[PDB]
Amino acid sequence: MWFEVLPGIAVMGVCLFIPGMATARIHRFSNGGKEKRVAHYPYQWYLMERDRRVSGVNRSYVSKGLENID
Amino acid sequence: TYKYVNLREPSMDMKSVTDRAAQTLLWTELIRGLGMTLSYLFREPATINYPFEKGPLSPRFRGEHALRRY
Amino acid sequence: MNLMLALLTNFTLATLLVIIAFWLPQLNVYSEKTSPFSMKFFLVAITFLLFDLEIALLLPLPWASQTANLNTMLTMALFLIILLAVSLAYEWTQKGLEWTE
Amino acid sequence: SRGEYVVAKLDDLINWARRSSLWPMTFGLACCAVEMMHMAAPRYDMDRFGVVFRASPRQSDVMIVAGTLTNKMAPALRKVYDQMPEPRYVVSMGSCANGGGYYHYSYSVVRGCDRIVPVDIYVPGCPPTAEALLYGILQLQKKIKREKRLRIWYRR
Amino acid sequence: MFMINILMLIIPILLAVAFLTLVERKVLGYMQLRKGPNVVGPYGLLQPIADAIKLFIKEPLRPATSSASMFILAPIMALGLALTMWIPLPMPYPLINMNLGVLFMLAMSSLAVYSILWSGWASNSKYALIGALRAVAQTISYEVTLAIILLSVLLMSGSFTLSTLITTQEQMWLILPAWPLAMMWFISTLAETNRAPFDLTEGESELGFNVEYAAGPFALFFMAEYANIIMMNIFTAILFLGTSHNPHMPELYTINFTIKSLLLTMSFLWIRASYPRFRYDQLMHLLWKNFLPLTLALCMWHVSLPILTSGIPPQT
Amino acid sequence: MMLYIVFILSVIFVMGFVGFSSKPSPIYGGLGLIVSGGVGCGIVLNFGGSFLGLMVFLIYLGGMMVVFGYTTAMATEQNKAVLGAFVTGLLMEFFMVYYVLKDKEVEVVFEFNGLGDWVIYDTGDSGFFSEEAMGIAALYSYGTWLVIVTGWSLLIGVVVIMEITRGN
Amino acid sequence: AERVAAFLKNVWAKEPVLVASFAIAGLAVILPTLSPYTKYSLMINRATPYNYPVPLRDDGNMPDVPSHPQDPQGPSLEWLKRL
Ligand SMILES: CCCCCCCCCCCCCCCCCC(=O)OC[C@H](COP(=O)([O-])OCC[N+](C)(C)C)OC(=O)CCCCCCCCCCCCCCCCC
Ligand SMILES: CCCCCCCCCCCCCCCCCC(=O)OC[C@H](COP(=O)(O)OCCN)OC(=O)CCCCCCCCCCCCCCCCC
Ligand code: SF4
Repeated sequence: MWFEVLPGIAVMGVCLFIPGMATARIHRFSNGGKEKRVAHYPYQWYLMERDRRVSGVNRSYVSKGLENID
Repeated sequence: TYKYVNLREPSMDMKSVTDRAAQTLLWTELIRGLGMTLSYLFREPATINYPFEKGPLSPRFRGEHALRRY
Repeated sequence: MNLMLALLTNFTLATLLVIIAFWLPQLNVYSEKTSPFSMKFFLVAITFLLFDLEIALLLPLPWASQTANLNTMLTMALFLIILLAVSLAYEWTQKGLEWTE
Repeated sequence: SRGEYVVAKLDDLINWARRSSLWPMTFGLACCAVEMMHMAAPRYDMDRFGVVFRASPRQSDVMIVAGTLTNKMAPALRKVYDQMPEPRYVVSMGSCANGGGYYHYSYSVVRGCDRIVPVDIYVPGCPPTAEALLYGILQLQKKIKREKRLRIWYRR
Repeated sequence: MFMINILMLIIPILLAVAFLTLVERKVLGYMQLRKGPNVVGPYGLLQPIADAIKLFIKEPLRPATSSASMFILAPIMALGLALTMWIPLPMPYPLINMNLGVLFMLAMSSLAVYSILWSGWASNSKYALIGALRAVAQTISYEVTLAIILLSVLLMSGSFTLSTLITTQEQMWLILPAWPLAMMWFISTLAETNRAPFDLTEGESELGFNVEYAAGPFALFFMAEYANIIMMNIFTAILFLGTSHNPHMPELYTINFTIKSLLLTMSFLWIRASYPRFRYDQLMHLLWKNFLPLTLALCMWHVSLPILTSGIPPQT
Repeated sequence: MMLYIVFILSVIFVMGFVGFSSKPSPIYGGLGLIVSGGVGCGIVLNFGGSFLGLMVFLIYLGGMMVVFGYTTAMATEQNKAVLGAFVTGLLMEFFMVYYVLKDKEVEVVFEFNGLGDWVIYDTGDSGFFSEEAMGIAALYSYGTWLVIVTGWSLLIGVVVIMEITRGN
Repeated sequence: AERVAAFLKNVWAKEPVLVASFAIAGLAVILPTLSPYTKYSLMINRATPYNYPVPLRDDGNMPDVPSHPQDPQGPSLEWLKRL
């Protein structure tokens, strides 16, 4: 019957879900649980590099809050 | 007796002419053809499960010659 | 560096499949087998090129709509597209878009 | 593990792939081509076995000769056979192709396609039923399943 | 971790292409009142694997090509570019977050014509060359409408960034304001990928260019061709059927976005089963006399419509 | 060795030019010009020009060069001089590369330097836009005269080519 | 009055695609002139602050230039919040 066509669709459907699911998880793993920063324009890049210097550890995604201010 | 297959005169009133403009621009009769193939997608296929099922035959079938005994 | 790795991986992968495709069956040993210019086609390519170039002048339109001279910008944007349509009309009427000899 | 065990299982993997994806090139010459179309029709649906309906000569694994092979046609048949990439099998369908059939004693008919190309399976009938050609195709699958190319190379 | 990311994109693409062959054979079967592969594995789930092994252990031809170096360059270029067109796709986060991603996909897509042209030369056959010339003229003709239609849509979006199309459709699909463009974009994607009713190459009784290829090299052209069918339908869904993105539950986006991308890929198989084939002179007239006049007119309309409603999108 | 990416690309740029400048068969000559075009875009991208670099792929490689190859396959009927020229070209490239990498200063018509292209890049930018994109978008606000003459020339190109190719 | 109707009703029957193309292109050239919202497009484009608003040295006679951003003097985007 027609529903015997679905199992092929499920495999094809799952294979198109892995690339999207993998990229989202790998970014969070590599960016300390946050989305990967988006820097399309020079101003955004300048802030990101500044965050690298302010973190102490040379990482753009380690955010320092008020507790870092005297 | 005989009949004509393709001897129609299409009307030239505005409503009829607009009907064929919608058909030309909005692809009405092409989508009418997609629906027919959609119906067959939900019909039970006519395939039999050979070699576990066999095609019907009749007592008059002519196959392998053979020699009989009394 | 990321975009460089992505291109390297895709084409490196394609090369591997190609060479192992021409050799894997050659690990097998099968017995050796032994033993007009068309003008209309050229005009399609040239018509595409001149149309393709005019598209190059239209790609920056989305950024061009951010200006403070919209009256001037909208006048030239419709001029380029109108001129592109004039070229199509000229070929159409001069039998350029035909495939019959 | 033994070498004779790995080769036995590798032979089963290549045989399984080859007999499960037979792509035929059909030489429809005469009435026997009609019965071959009924094997592709919904009743029997050769495609559900992996046997595609139509394949080009260079993408094909089996040649089905369905109809009468004439003397004016024989050179074309041999040329198509020589250009088939290997492995390649030939199925002879119908009395005309098997031995000439009703036109055996004609001046313009090759008496059997097996004197022009090698033949693996003969399907009798005039024409064979679409369920008789299908039985022949499944008999070619089992023949490919018995191949032992790797088990004979390992003993050379 | 980026290298792991690339492999998490490439392998699933090839697996999806492998099982698209099965799904195509079964959807076509049921629309024809039959079944399709259901013997090689349960419901034909092992049919793709059998076909792959068979092709890669079959002897290749490699005729007396005039070059023998274009014969090997053509499938590398086709498959290499086909995988490259996936790297900027937001699903919902791109592998490579390009600022001009929409323009990157046009650029890489216009290079796929060389593999069609080079394989024509390598075959060394005069007739095979004619088939390559007709295919090339088809591809370049229909990417004129891909470029202009895309420009018209981006005038309602404001950038060439692919992830900005997600923001643009945060209140409503672009299919609603731009359905006439969607129609001519959908048909233009069939012609680009040599799909029925535009498959003159595979349309025997008139010609294909990849006729001298067998075994593995043939499968490489096949894999690239089908990966482009999935990619173009993923592009269409992003462009005209935007899926809402929730930053806390990105998997929700991927499931909805995949379902749309599958439904549009099955529509390609649906259209193949329903219509006869265009003549070569007739698909050219469908572009130079019907689509192009409308595409140019709609481009004028979409340059002016945002201005006269005060609806110009932000640059950033 | 990643800091000298621009110079490495330029070296590949020249080698491609020596490829089709030696004039092998047109099929291979066009192949070498596609490689140089791709490398040429790579250089432009690393200087901050993204729209210009991509315009090379879409219009030059995917446009003109496709018409060149398309016309070659249909009107071209598919030696020591070629090899002699090709070997001569590479040697001059090697010596120019060798000297600019030894003393980092070469004088051939102009005074060239060998420190590295990175030393002349601007050190300050905090804009919320792409300076290259803003300039190209100015074609419609500032370049009114440019648009008219360019469009008219393209229109005349259509008229002229049909006149030339009619043959009667 | 009857000549135009006969002409229009014939292209609409034989060339519906071209009839649609010219109607759409014709609206792209006319409506912006008659549209009352075209003036708001320019104001929105002029209001977008890409650059820094460099301050002006105070001389004493500048009552129209605010001393602080939150003073009531200067251009106002109230019209934009309601558009
Ligand atoms: C207020 C301002 C409003 C401005 C905008 C107003 C717009 C008004 C409407 C304009 C018309 C709409 C354009 C429709 C496109 C017309 C293109 C055309 O050329 O038509 C004639 C063309 C050909 O017309 P023809 O062949 O009959 O004849 C042309 C004219 N003569 C007779 C002189 C030759 O039709 C086709 O395109 C053929 C279709 C090929 C087969 C396609 C299969 C269709 C499968 C269904 C797909 C459904 C779409 C899926 C979309 C999914 C998207 C996610
Ligand atoms: C101010 C800024 C804008 C300025 C724009 C000026 C440039 C316009 C560029 C347009 C693009 C070029 C197209 C020009 C070719 C026109 C078509 C043509 O070549 O004529 C061929 C046609 C052949 O005639 P035949 O086939 O024998 O018989 C049936 C004909 N209907 O002969 C014909 O009978 C065709 C009749 C002439 C076509 C007239 C087209 C007028 C289009 C304007 C419509 C605007 C309406 C907008 C309002 C819509 C409101 C809903
Ligand atoms: S064997 Fe019988 S059915 Fe087949 S071609 Fe001959 S006569 Fe016709």
